[PDB]
Amino acid sequence: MIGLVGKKVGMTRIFTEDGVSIPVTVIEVEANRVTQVKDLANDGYRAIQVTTGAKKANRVTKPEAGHFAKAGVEAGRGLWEFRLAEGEEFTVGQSISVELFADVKKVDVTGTSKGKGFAGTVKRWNFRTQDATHGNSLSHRVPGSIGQNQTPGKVFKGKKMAGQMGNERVTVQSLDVVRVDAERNLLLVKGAVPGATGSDLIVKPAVKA
Amino acid sequence: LRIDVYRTSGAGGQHVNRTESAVRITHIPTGIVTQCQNDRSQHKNKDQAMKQMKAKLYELEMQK
Amino acid sequence: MRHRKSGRQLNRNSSHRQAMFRNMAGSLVRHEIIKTTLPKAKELRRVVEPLITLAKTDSVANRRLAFARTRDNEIVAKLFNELGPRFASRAGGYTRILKCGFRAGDNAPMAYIELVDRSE
Amino acid sequence: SNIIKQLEQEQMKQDVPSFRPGDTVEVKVWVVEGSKKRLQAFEGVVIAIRNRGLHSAFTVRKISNGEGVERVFQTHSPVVDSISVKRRGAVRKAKLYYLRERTGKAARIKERLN
Amino acid sequence: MIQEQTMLNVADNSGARRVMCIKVLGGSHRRYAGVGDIIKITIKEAIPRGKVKKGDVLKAVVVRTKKGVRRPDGSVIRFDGNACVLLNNNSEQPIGTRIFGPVTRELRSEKFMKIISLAPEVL
Amino acid sequence: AVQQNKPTRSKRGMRRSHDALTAVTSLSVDKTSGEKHLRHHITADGYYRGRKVIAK
RNA sequence: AGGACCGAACCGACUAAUGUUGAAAAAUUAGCGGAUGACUUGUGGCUGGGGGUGAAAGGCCAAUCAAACCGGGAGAUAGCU
RNA sequence: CACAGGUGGUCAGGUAGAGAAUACCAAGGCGCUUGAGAGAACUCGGGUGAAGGAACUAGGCAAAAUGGUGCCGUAACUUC
RNA sequence: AAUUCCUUGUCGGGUAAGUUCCGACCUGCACGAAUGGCGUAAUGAUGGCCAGGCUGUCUCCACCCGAGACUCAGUGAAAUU
RNA sequence: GAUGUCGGCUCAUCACAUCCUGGGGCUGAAGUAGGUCCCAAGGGUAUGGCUGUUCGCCAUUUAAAGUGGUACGCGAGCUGGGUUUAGAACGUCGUGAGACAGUUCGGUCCCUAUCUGCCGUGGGCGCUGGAGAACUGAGGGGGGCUGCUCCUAGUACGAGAGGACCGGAGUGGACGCAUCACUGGUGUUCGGGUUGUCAUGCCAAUGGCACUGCCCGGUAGCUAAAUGCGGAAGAGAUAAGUGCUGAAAGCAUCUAAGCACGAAACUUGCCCCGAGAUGAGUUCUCCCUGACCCUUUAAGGGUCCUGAAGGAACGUUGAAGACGACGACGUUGAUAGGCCGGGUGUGUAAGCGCAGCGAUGCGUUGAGCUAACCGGUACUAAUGAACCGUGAGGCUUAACCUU
Ligand SMILES: [Mg+2]
Ligand SMILES: [Mg+2]
Ligand SMILES: [Mg+2]
Ligand SMILES: [Mg+2]
Ligand SMILES: [Mg+2]
Ligand SMILES: [Mg+2]
Ligand SMILES: [Mg+2]
Ligand SMILES: [Mg+2]
Ligand SMILES: [Mg+2]
Ligand SMILES: [Mg+2]
Ligand SMILES: [Mg+2]
Ligand SMILES: [Mg+2]
Ligand SMILES: [Mg+2]
Ligand SMILES: [Mg+2]
Ligand SMILES: [Mg+2]
Ligand SMILES: [Mg+2]
Ligand SMILES: [Mg+2]
Ligand SMILES: [Mg+2]
Ligand SMILES: [Mg+2]
Ligand SMILES: [Mg+2]
Ligand SMILES: [Mg+2]
Ligand SMILES: [Mg+2]
Ligand SMILES: [Mg+2]
Ligand SMILES: [Mg+2]
Ligand SMILES: [Mg+2]
Ligand SMILES: [Mg+2]
Ligand SMILES: [Mg+2]
Ligand SMILES: [Mg+2]
Ligand SMILES: [Mg+2]
Ligand SMILES: [Mg+2]
Repeated sequence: MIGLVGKKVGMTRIFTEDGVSIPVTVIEVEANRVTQVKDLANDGYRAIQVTTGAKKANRVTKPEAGHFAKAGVEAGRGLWEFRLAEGEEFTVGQSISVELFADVKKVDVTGTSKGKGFAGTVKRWNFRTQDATHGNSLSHRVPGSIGQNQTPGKVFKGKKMAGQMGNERVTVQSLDVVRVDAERNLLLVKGAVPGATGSDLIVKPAVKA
Repeated sequence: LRIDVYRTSGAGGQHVNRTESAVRITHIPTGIVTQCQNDRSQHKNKDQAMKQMKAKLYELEMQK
Repeated sequence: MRHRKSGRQLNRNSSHRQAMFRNMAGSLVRHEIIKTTLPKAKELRRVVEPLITLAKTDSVANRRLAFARTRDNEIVAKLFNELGPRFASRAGGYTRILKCGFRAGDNAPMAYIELVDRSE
Repeated sequence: SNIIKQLEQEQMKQDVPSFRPGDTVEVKVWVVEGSKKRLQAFEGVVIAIRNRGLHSAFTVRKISNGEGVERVFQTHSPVVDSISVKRRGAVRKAKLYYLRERTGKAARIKERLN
Repeated sequence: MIQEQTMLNVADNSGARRVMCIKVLGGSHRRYAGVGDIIKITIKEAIPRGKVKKGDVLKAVVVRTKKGVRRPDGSVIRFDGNACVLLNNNSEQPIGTRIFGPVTRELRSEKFMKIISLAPEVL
Repeated sequence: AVQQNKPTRSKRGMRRSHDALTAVTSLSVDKTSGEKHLRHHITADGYYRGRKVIAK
């Protein structure tokens, strides 16, 4: 089933009558406007091109403006694609609300993660640090060894090294959606999603179930 | 018999550190264990610690 | 990691930095315009302008408060009695950043920090 | 953030008494017992006040049977039924974590009657 | 949050005073134990006349934690130190009868029902 | 932490391809007088946006 | 009274950590030992290499010591490289 | 080497303090001849860390803690 | 035992568990009486072991402040090849 | 004209001759529990005590505590306990210097990475008029573990003691991803306390230094011990194995003919990177629609003219960031700093009057102050502008507007 794109308002908790705190994520799931419906006949496969937010009429670039004009709707802050299930038909000049996500009980949220910068071997890959004391000479937070010796000769591809962590679109999956708000364009889901306040989020339904 | 080899405890540079010369023999149903790390060769020790193992087995059988 | 960690450190230790700010602000108050490094100038904005705002409110407690960050007995007076009527009908915006060039000895981006009401 | 604030405001408790730190307060808590919900009284000293809007919390300190009990209650929860203050505390302090080691006569603080 | 080598005060009247945890029981590589969890302990301080003797190994259940135990509503219940009740190795039930101090809502199940009945205060 | 062979002049040249500076695209012009200056930095005289602000 | 004690100057040098194309051909930093004595230090003086001196480590004898440095034998010799 | 080292003697200002310790200051000198940024890992010198409390490790190495003056008090052993 | 190879000797204490330690046994490979034997208060930057305390040593690392490392301008190495 | 040795650490990785998980055969497999044998390497595979040890032994665990390879991996990654120097001592042997796979105490571990590799990350250029986008997915990687308890049932067995099945639920532990709402941690740009001190003419009130002077707190943010999630559910072709029907060989046969199942292996399904996948894919959208010459008449050289899309570069910046890069704004603007209204932390600021000898307290007053919070508001600056970028797009065939 098709997803819907939102934006992080932040975190909050639901106090229930029974007495269970539910750490709900508040996502500004706005009027997701259709720009293009991809198909099998000419394009190749089934997908939907969606847009969310608002961009200035003066700031928006000419080809992008043209594209928007062709579609027949106002410009947002980016474009996102969602793979269609066999049995869903949508128009070009259309806007999708949070009404579609009223039926589902679980969702899978993709988001641009908090950019950890140049993470060290310990912070990136959850390494044990070497001894802080006990003779250790300038090695406390370092990888230690990387390879073996003369036999492998090289160091293996995809090895756990210090480098860029975060700043990457990643999914947290099977998250329990608690409340659906169509009046003020909100989505309320149990748990925590990637990104900061104002991070443009990608909310897919339960592909796991 | 259960025959197991390991490193000799102590001094000898690169040589003793890199030998499995020391041997321990354990009798499986009994639980009596005889070790030796005397001679340089594994093979002398194996037969000396077996000779010792045999001796100890006799004692066990003599004592029972 | 400096996620939303505002306040440019400017190499110096914290107390030293504070002292510099105190001095810098005083200088600004005195001379109406001071030639300085751009980041330094920027940093100065978020201590001197607040002090100016404080001065705008004329009272003994305010004066006492000023006698800390700004420190000087004459500078404070200038802020209160002369710079008070200077800025009366303007919310914030007491400072003006105008870049000039580079500090030739080390090639440092130089900017003139000044009080907005400079001309008169 | 504004939307979040709005959400909080209607969910927040409208019947919270203005309670000081150091106060001798009795907290009626809705404890579960088998299936039926039961009220339990926990009378102690206010040693911390956290104020976050909806996520506001308060720490209660009393010594039970010998061992001291620190219990943080979420202020905007339906579980906490009654905030019943008896006698106020006369301190010039908010978060009184020195009571964690203070026992006996040293545990008793001056009474605020202002 | 009890672990290995951790000293604890005795909650019951079995005949012990200070008890040191030697194993966090119930799973591989297990390190942290909250309330209502079984940990293998040794007795290091004993009351002269008691059922349990110094240097005895036995399993025991966690009753109070200084770290603090959580409710579903997010409320935490801290305690002044860390305390435990001493259990039998085979039957998996308490040795002592008189228990001093408060217990927890997380403690109460089939095995520790008796313990909760015994205890004067439950939190 | 030392070279094992001598690297070429070629290699060095290749390395230096990025190390070469970026030239300033164009000068900025004062509208009133016609003074050529750096971008967002003031003129030699003290003019800025067709207005003299600094005497020095 | 103290080859007393704690402890600065002073004298050392136990431990770490740094530094190891060093700030430095042995140092810094934090600690550590002695600190009225078999103390420590300045100024001058003597002892000379199979010799000196040595609370003795073959230690020290000008960043060199199981026999200093320099010049000479001397282009030693080198079945070795 | 304009080298964090090595070099003997004379002078001893204020308050605190047993003190030439240490602490701010007076006299008097200096800011240590590259800076300017930014604010990754990592290294260095540190600060603080929930719960534990040596489980670390070869070894409590390091670190932490202890620490002052008066008063009370003080064991085995002892060459008293 | 600073000596015991066999040996982590055997027994006891200490520990949940102790090749270390302390006590003892004695079968001293190969102690031993001024190349002293055996005791011994005090002393030790002495060796080993244990207990309390104390703690980021560690579980398990987290953050923060500084000097670098990173960018710019300035000057400008080296080992090595 | 140098191959650092054991061990520990930190990272591992491959190998199956699999320790467990998992599938299966046999059993002297009633059942649990097993034993063994065949498959099978996706993942997991202990903390301590003693010892320098690996080993081992023990304590406890655990679903299990695999055996190995990898210079018995890994010292230009750490340690240096063992060992392999120089001191010393013991036993011992030696007349002696000294020596011992005898013991014992003490004893410098250097290297700023050129290339390959790797981790990330850019720039140039390419993909053929030029852009701005949206994406497929060639491929690659990550992740792939499980226990315990309850329900079915004290029932399928079983003299009995006892206690058995597939399947589902709960629910943990270790690991990974995400995050801050909670609990905290931190917080030297916030408040308050206090010791010493010096300075502000002096009282007050402040400030400076003292590791932030030492503390008690604590905002944003990062962050775990926190709390959400995740191991997928499953789905294909399978391994040993299990078969089905069925010949050579009138029996008979998992097979030569067809057809089913069978693990965590493998192809997909989940997440991510990813058309430099040069085989460079597709789709949407925009933009530039000019005249003349020259020698060799041509993918030739140009000349003027034009500058579009767009881009930088700058400036402001960002929960992006080592540096590019990436993302948001450039007056139509909340882009940044400060401001105004609100919110958080701290605990009645100072002045004033009162009481007390005075310290001090009282009232004044939950009082003033408050980073990075939130919302508003152009107060200042980010202005006019220029620069690169260009000019309706090549050759050969063919399906058609007009077959
Ligand atoms: Mg470790
Ligand atoms: Mg070292
Ligand atoms: Mg070193
Ligand atoms: Mg270090
Ligand atoms: Mg190596
Ligand atoms: Mg090779
Ligand atoms: Mg600097
Ligand atoms: Mg003396
Ligand atoms: Mg020193
Ligand atoms: Mg002494
Ligand atoms: Mg000679
Ligand atoms: Mg010659
Ligand atoms: Mg100099
Ligand atoms: Mg001094
Ligand atoms: Mg603590
Ligand atoms: Mg260990
Ligand atoms: Mg240990
Ligand atoms: Mg120490
Ligand atoms: Mg024993
Ligand atoms: Mg003995
Ligand atoms: Mg002798
Ligand atoms: Mg004699
Ligand atoms: Mg004799
Ligand atoms: Mg021990
Ligand atoms: Mg701690
Ligand atoms: Mg196989
Ligand atoms: Mg090796
Ligand atoms: Mg090694
Ligand atoms: Mg050694
Ligand atoms: Mg090294």
